Amino acid sequence: ASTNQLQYLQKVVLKDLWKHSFSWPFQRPVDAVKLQLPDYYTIIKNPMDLNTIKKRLENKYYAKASECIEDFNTMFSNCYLYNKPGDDIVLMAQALEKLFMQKLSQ
Amino acid sequence: TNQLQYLQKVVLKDLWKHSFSWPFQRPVDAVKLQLPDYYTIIKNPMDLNTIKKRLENKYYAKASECIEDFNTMFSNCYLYNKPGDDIVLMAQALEKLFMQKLSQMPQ
Repeated sequence: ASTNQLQYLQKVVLKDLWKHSFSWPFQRPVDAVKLQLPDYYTIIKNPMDLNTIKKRLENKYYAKASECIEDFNTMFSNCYLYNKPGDDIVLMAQALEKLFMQKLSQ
Repeated sequence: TNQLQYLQKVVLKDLWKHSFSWPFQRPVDAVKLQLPDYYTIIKNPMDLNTIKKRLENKYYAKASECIEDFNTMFSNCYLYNKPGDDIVLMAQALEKLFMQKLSQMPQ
């Protein structure tokens, strides 16, 4: 049905994004204090990192993989909204977004 | 004369659009990246935007001056960093290209 797609995202995509050289600013929750950003959690109403995907797949929380992609994009869009064009964090995102989009197989 | 156009329209054009070229296009902010003693080690920092402006502003008198500015950039990175640091596998993969696109240069 629509659930063969859903473990593709777990066993292929998420695990291919995790071992990417750029995925470490997005692995865990943004530590707003140690990064001198005292607004990230007042600005971002939907904080999303990679470890939280991992667990909603482990937890089988996503019904219909549509719901799951939405969060992958939320993680890149969270980035683009907060930051600005050119920032190094943004070009790291624009290249993860690129590999993620390349995994349009099943 | 002739060659300086080539470095604009071929070498720099192709290097700029590579997947790895972006950490070399603008000055490194070692304050933020937390790189100790960066601009103390690197006497002469180099970015690709500077090679862009120098070719647009026609400051180079000879392609030699330009080619060294490229190598200054690569070598600058090899000095500060380890071999095997991801930034260096990037830098190396570029010089491999830089050298290919140079072996097809006119006279």
